[PDB]
This record gives sequence, structure tokens and C-alpha cells, in this order.
Amino acid sequence: PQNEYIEESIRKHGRRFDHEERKRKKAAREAHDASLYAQKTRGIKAKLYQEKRRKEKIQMKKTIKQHEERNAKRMITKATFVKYERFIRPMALRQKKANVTHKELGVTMQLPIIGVKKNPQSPTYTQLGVLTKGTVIEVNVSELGKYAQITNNPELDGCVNALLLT
Amino acid sequence: TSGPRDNNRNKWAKKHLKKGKRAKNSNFSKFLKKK
Amino acid sequence: SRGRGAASGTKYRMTLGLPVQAIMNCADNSGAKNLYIVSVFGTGARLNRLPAASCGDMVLATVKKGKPDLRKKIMPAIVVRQRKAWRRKDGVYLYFEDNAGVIVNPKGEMKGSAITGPVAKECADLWPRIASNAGTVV
Amino acid sequence: PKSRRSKVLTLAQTEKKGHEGKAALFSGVQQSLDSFDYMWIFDVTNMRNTYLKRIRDDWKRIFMGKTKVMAKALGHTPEEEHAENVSKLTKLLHGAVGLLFTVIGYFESFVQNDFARAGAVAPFTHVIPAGPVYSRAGQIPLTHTLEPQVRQLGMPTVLKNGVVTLLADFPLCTEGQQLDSRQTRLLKLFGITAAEFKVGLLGYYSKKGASVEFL
Amino acid sequence: ALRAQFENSNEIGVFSNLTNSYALVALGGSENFYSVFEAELGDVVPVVHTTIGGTRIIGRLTCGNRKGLLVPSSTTDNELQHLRNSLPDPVKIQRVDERLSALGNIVACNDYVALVHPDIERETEEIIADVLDVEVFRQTVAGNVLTGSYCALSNQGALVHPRTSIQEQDELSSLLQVPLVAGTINRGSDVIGAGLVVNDWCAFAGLDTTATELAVCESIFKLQD
Amino acid sequence: VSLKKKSKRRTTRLRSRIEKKAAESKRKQK
RNA sequence: AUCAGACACCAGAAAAGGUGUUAGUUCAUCUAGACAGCAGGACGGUGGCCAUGGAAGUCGGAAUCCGCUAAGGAGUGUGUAA
RNA sequence: GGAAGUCGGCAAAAUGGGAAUCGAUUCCCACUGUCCCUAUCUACUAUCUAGCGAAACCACAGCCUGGGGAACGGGCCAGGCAAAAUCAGCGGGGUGGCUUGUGGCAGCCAAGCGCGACGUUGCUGGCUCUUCCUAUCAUACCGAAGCAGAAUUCGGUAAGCGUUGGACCCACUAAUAGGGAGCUGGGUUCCUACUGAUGAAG
RNA sequence: AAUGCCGCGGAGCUAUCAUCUGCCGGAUAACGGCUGAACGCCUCUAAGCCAGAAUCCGUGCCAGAAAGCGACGAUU
Repeated sequence: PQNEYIEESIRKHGRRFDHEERKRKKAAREAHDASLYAQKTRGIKAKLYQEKRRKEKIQMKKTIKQHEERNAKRMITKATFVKYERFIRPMALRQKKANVTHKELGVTMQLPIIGVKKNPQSPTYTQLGVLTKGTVIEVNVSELGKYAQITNNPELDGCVNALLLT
Repeated sequence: TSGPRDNNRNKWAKKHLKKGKRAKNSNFSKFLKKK
Repeated sequence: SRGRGAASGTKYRMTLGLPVQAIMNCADNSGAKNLYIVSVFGTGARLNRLPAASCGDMVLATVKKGKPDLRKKIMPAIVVRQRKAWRRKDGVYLYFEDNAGVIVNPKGEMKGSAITGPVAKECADLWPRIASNAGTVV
Repeated sequence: PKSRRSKVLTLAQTEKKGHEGKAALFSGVQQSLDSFDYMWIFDVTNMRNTYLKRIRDDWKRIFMGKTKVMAKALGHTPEEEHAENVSKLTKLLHGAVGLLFTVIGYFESFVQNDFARAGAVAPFTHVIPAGPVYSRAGQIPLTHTLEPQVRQLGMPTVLKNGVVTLLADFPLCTEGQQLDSRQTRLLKLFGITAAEFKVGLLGYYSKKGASVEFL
Repeated sequence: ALRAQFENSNEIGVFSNLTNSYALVALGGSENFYSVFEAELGDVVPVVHTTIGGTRIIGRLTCGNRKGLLVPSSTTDNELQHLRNSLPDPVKIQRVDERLSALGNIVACNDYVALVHPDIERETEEIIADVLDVEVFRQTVAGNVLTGSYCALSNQGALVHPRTSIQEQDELSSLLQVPLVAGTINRGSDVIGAGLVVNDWCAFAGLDTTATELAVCESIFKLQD
Repeated sequence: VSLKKKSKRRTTRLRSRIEKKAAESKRKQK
């Protein structure tokens, strides 16, 4: 069949006989259907239904608002950055790039970590380069050297998101 | 494939029993019954 | 679709005497000599049961000895003869003295042209092409 | 939380004045009473807005607002009524009746035809031929391209080969029978001009004569 | 030239055999095949709903002409008696004690001349000449031994492989005294006998036969009139 | 019959643990 | 309550959903006729202007003005290649 | 049929042997109940009987479900239940109401009570085994989709019934869905239960 | 001749290595509808009703309470 064959069939033969009245009835009873769904369904499907009904309800309240005024093993367990190295620092946990967000500019730049100054939780981790929450790390700012503080936990979040000290 | 517990299979099995397919059993029973 | 592909008739249950790993004689003039059984079509889920085939069954075959260009394809094969005795539905027990089969495409027409040796009528009935190109059908 | 009917809303941005509109209509009625002359009593009928605009064109204004709203503003009692002997005029003041300033001959004679409305009686027994539909009931020297009308008609018709075809003839109207909504809607697609706009000039609230007759 | 399918198979030569005096159709499947054959030959020659050895490949198991019919060794007595009762008296039936049971694959026979598998037994050849009353010749078709399956014969025309050479084409025509054309049936299948059954006045081929192929068979068999 | 998937009756550790951690919740909000 | 409750700061899930019910709080019109329901009008400049095969309010880009009013939005949706 | 079994020709049959690589390994041929897939036959034991006749072990014993803060147990709580005496088998019994499907930083709103919800914008271990759950791979029936047909995608009820054979790989299959509650390999230097068999007795 | 070795070998046992057999009544779920309010319209739902899955419950099949029972026969 070529191109828009089904409306060629619709144009030539018409639509199904009961379509308009069936869809009118379905739209009319959809009001009861939604409430029946809300009161019967349980589990994830209920929970996603709850969250999407909250979103739509807040959304329709906002547009009716917008309508209104227009009318009016010794190993390190924390991510690290690269005898004294008695513990094991896995290269997997090791990181080299961090997302530093400028305060005034409000722009997040993914830049390499030049170095780490000190970890507030433990200065011993500073020698190992372990990046923790609140740790001070200096990174190159030529494309923007400046210091910054870690705004999250590298061990949990995985991505080193930090806020620039500027 | 639908099983024997199928309500459809029961329905057209009943349809077979409703027609002459069981009338060969009625006259069959009547033959010994009369003799 | 390969499973019962172009069968033109159902097959009755037959004694299985050619399981997998079997080595068996090529029966056509295509040039192949020996076949190795890799798998059989239409085997379900039976724990520990070795897949097996009978006369007229279609198998996956590898030409162990034969022409090189005939090889390097896992080609469908039709088991035409079987050494294990089987009960024909009319009651007689039959067994050919060697296990023979033919190299065939998935559709059901072989690459060969003439069959050397007897052909089981069960094989010749599920596969009209083999019956068409058979020399003696028993 | 409560089994109550939903109240849907749209983005029309055309809310009416309500009480303010009624007050404006009352003020306009008072102004029309204070107007110069011609003391008309005619506001609207089954005719369309185009007919009303055409009637208003031959005037320099037809306006009544909500019916009996102007009568309430005037007052049944003569003391509240601006005119004289309005106690009997208020009772006759019903339906669509209003004043104008520009006449009598045009109102009595000029009655343009218009599409009929439900509730009245058809002037004849209109019938529709079977087979393909006729737009002008055989008066067109009539395209059958009204394919969506096949679904939207409800008459015994089937859309065959892209053309709306009626299996059997159906009499749309019958003489001496009240017109129903279905018949009126079906006749709307055709040329059923079964209407005649009229006016009422029984009396005139003249400034000096003040004789609103009931003829 | 007509298009027919036994069950849902393009090979009608395997499941039926047609001559100038009778027709044979398989038994136990759908008689729509028997229905089609009766629609064109019911008023001309008898149509027998027969099996050979409890088998439906009667077309490739039995070879015959307008005069006589042959059955292999595996033919049961009941079926042979059934065939004799069905066929008219002026037609003779013969059992063959041949090692090559597939008579329809080893013998391609028209009313006057038959060409046979090269390695046929002498006693088989003698009884074929006695029953069929045709001149028998041992030769291969396109280097292929199955003459009955790889060649179709009629009184006025015949077909062979497209793989045959022109000199083989001329030699086969000269040895058969009938026009012969190199062609194919059922859209490129080189089993002409399995895909085509022809009498002297009508032809049946599989429904998957191309229009060009049907024109070729009609052209060689002169069936327009 | 219970006609439930989860038992309406509670274990003594579980009932005791509510007063253990409900009080701590008031401590935390304080 | 087609998986009710007897639970025990109902504290983990907990933020909330429901055309289930009963009470309230604050604003709305209403015998100048309330909501709804059926009958009808819901227009004419105008197919406003760019935008296009074809877009006439409703593929699509700013509004979105006016004669009439009791009201007809350069138009709420369906729909039409239009 | 011929190692398809197993980590693997362990063990038997070929009588063990032919060629390669470093006694070992591989390959081709050969053989075979390791296996498909178990069946049959013999002797002994186990069975019963005559005689003889122990020991370990022993607070007392002997059903399960939920609870008993724990350690849940057999004794306690609430239930299902519950009928003498026994025989032969086989060996079972000697720690959040957690958790799940939707990441981290900043800004803009702003239902509301300095926060502020949704949004919105910014960036880098395997061999066999009983049963249960649904969170369904297939089979049954439905809804939606450019769903013309065929084939198909997603979603709903649904656990009744299936979910393989070989070295992640390649086939079969309608599908090869996910989990809960006798044994061996490479890796570090009495009673009670279950199953059958008798058995006193209104 | 500790079943000396070999062939055949009834009976028995046995092999998806052989043959046979494996069925229909309700109630529902998803879902599709009828009438019909709530809410003078509408609506599969609220009261009721219909159709509807290999689902649940029965029929069928196995066991027979050894503390469930009935009929019949004889009765020293």
C-alpha cells in the first residue's frame, strides 16, 4: 500500500460505524476510570501514577494561574587522586577530572585536578590524594590555577562535583 | 494451544453433543434397549 | 520454516536409532561421502535425553569426508535409511542394513540428483523431492 | 474525595459582565425611552443576526437586553414607569420586544425568508430522493463531496465508494407536523426557508400623545 | 496448460500420473486435487483415486501410457485389484519385479517411444516393450539417470533440463521423434517430471510455475487449439 | 480468616522498637 | 474496605493521589428566573497580515482592531487537501 | 548410536595402536552400557524361623503453623489436630515492617509556610534433587500503536503447564524468565517424620 | 568339568527399542457492553444484568474415616 493508504480507505469507505459514539462514551466514563485506577492499583504502578498525577495537577494549577494574570588487606576505601604508600589505592577508585562549578559565573567546567591541598576529615588522606566531602583541591583555571572545595562525596556519588572557591 | 479446560473447547464440544453427532448414540442405545 | 518445512504430510512415530554424534553414509551423487550429526530439528525440552532422528527426519549434518566445497555449511540432511528396526504402522518391522541420508537445503530439495540404494517410503512421503529423485523406494 | 461532576474550563478570555451588563441594559433602556421618537416594540425573532443587522441598518437603535429586564427597570406601577399607562403595556411586553430610532410599511411588508427553526410547522412535506445525496433537492444543475456529513447525519445512509448514498428515501419534513431538532438540523444543510420575520407596532409611547395602543 | 497444487505443494508430478487414457490421483489427502482433475478430464478419461503400496507418490512410482500401466514390486494385492477394477478393460496392468522400484523415475514413456534408466534389467525392458508396446532406448538426460523425473513426455512435445547442450538437445529429439525444448518448471526447479504432467491434449503444472514457463509448455505442446 | 498478606499482629521487638525510635524522632525534631 | 479495623506518640515507607462518605472555613450568583436541561442565535468588515501545493479561527509566525448589541473570542476543540 | 557422560575414555572392549608436538599432550582411525536408557540373569546379604545373643547412647521425652524481645525450643501462649499393638524400608529432623525505578552542583520561578514542592535551564562453581513466590520467557485471553495482511512492539489479568542438547560461544525449541526455603573440583604455600504392610475393638 | 566354550532358546520380566489410553459444568480477573442514577445531561456501577483467561471451584480419576454410615444373608 502506497503512502496514506488508510485515509484513502477512510475517504473511500468511511470510518467504523460505532467509532464516534464509542469514543464519546469512553471519554465520558474516563472520569470514573481514572478514579477507579487511583483506588484499585497498588505497587510501583500506583506510585508512578501518584507522582505523575501530582505533576499534572501542579501543572494544570500553574497554567490556570498563567491564564489568570494574563487575563488581568590494607586498602583505601575512598576515591583518591594521584613505605609511604603502605595502603593500596586502586587505580579504579582514582580520579583525574572533576566538575568545578563557578560561583559567580554559574558554569560547570570539567577540568583536570592539578592537586589536592588538604582533606578536612583527615590530613593523612591529603598525602594519598583521597577526595572527601569538603576537601580542598586546586585545578587549572586558564580556560576559565585556583582552589575549590568538594561539594559532594566522591565515594558515593562517583563524580567529583566541586564548587569553586571564587 | 488451548487445553481441554478451555471454555471454548467445552462450548463447541457441547455444540457437537447438541446435534446429530450424538444421535448416532441415541439410536445405538435404542437398538439394544428394544432387543 | 525448516521445522516441518515443506513436509506435505505428517509422519507417524518411528523408532529413533540415529542420535547426535552419529556418523552415517551419504546417499546422493553430490559428492559427499560421510555425514556427522550435529542436531535434529523438532526436539523439545527433555532433560538428559540425547537428540535422535529416524527415517525422513531432517537433521543438521557436517560432511566429515567429502568434497571441500560441499563442506563448511551446516547443511540440512534427510535421514533416508536406518539400521534400527522400526514398526511400520501396517505392522511389519523394517530395518535397512545401513544408516543413510541425503544433503538437502532447508526448503527441502537436495543438491544431489540420484539416490544410490533403497529409500524408505516414510522419507519419500514427507519429502516429495526425494521421492521424485529416488531410484528405488521401499 | 467527593462524587461531584467535573467543571471543565477553557481559555476563551471572554467573561461576561453579568450584573454590570444588566445595569448597562437598564441604562440603555432608559436612554431609549428618553430618545426622540418612533416608539417601536420589536427586538428579535427566530431570524439570524444578519437579519437583525439588516433591520438595524434602516435605523439611526434596536436594543432590549434581557427580556423583562427593561420591563422591571421601567416598573409595572405607573409611578415607577417613565411613560404613562405602562401598567397594561408591561403585561404585553414579553419575549423579544424593543425600541428603535430611525418604517411601519417596511416592518409590515418586508419579511425576508430565513432558515426554519425547531418547534414550528413546515410549510410543506419535504422529501429527499434516495441514492446519492442532493444538496438542493434537485434544484442544483449538487456535489456529493459531503463525506463527513455521512458520519454526522444519522440518516439511513452509507458512505459507499467515497460518496454518501442513502439506502432508502427519507421524508425530512411533513406538512402539519411540528418541526423537531433532528428535522431542523437536517433541513439546515438544505434550502428550507420556512420563516418570515415580523414586527409589532400595536402602540406608540409618544411624548405628547402617550397612547400605547394594543392593536 | 493449467496450474494446480496438491495440498500446498508445487510438485504435482510426484503425487499424480497422467496419460492419454486415464488419470491417477493420490488418496487420503484433499480431493481438491481430484476435483481439479475431474474438472478437465472427467468427461474424457477415467480418474482413479489410487495409492501404490499405501503411498501417495503414485506419480513417480508408476509409469504408463494410453495403452498399459506398470506398478512396482511393493504394490499390494488389494491396491492392484482396486486399480484393475477402476480402469477399463482395454487397458492392461502389469506388476514389475524390478530392483529400481521407482518406475516413474526410471522410465519416461509416451504412446510410441520410451527412454529408460541406463542400468535397467533386461527382463524389465522386455516386459516394458511387451506391455507398453513402445520402442525402448537406454540413455541419460543431461548426464542424469532419472529420465522419468528429469524429462516430461507427450505425443507432440517434451521438455528436458536447461543444463543440456544443443547437441544433446538435437540427439534426444532425433532419438525420440518428437519436438523437445530445454526448459524449467515451477520457477527454476529442474525436476520437469516432478513439476509437470502432460497428456496429448492438456497439461498440468504447479501453481508456482511462471507465466513464461507456461507459455513455453503451451508452445511446445501445441495446446492452444 | 486473616484475609491479608501481612499479619496485623506485631512482634515484641518490633513493637518495642517503635517507642525506641519514635522518641528519638522527637529528640531530632527538637 | 474483590486482600477493612481492633496499632501501641500511627513513628519507616510519608510526598501525595481518589467522581468514597460526613462535617465544617472562605468567596460566588440566585422568582431582575439560580446550576442544569432542552430550542435558537453564536454575525457581518474578514479568506485581517506575513506565511502555501493546499491553511478560510483551529499545519504554522506578533497581536487579535472594529458596526451591532443581550452576545458572537482575527476563535474552545473535532474535522476538511482547502 | 559410539565418550554425545564426567573437570576427564574413571572402569570395561578393541590385543589397547597409527601419526605428530613437548612419559605427557593432540589428532585421525578402532572399541565398548561412561551415556541416550535402562532392561534381564546368577550367588551372597538383607526377610522369616530354631538356638545363642550384645554395644554405643540414655534428665524426661517425642506432630506441625504463628508467637514467645533473645536462643527460638520440646515443654509456655493461640490454633490445626489427636484412637491400641505392630512389621519391612528409607534417613529428613539431633539479628531495621530493612528491601525495589528514576545521579551530583547552581540558578529561575513559587501552591504556601528565610525556606520553599513539581517543574525549567545550565556540565564530565557445577552434578543431580522436593516445594513455593511473581517480579510472565513461552502457552490462554485482552487494550493501545502506520496495527492493510503476515510478522511485531509495549501494557493488563494470569504461576494451570513447560523453561533443552553440546564445546560467553552454536544449534534446537513455542520458550530456553528471575528468585526463596546427597557429591566433587580447581583455587592461596533411639524417637518422630515420609513410604508401603498388617492389626484387637463397640 | 567352581554356569568349560559357542549357537538357538519357550515362559517370565522388560524397552517413547514395543502397544494402548488421557473429560466437562459453574464462579470470576484483565477487559467489552445493557439499563441506570448520583449530578433534570452524560456515565459499564453506585443498586442490578450480560459476555468474558490455560485462572478458582466442582465433575471425572486415586484413597476410603482402620473411633462415619446404610441395605441384605444366616444365626450355634
